[PDB]
Amino acid sequence: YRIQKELHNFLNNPPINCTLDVHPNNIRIWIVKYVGLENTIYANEVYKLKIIFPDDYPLKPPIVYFLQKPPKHTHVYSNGDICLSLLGDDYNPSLSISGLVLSIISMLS
Repeated sequence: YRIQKELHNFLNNPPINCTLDVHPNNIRIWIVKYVGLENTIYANEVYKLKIIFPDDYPLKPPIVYFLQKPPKHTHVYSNGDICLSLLGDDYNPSLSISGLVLSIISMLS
């Protein structure tokens, strides 16, 4: 139910330079494509973010990581995992997925 609300929000208000795909056989998995913003070190490079909604979503945060190859960044591990407080300790269950992705893009930029 909350996933459908987020889907509307994301499609209607997608983060800058992002487009959405969803898994055809799993309503709980999204793949976000980000094209690196001009005037940042990732300009024109394509990165893909996998988003998994756990069974306890939204009280439990979505799991979010970059597909291979991930952007080279201090807060992105070789396996694409992301070190970001909003996804962990500072998670608020009212966070929109669109805003989560925009915060990642901000972190990268």
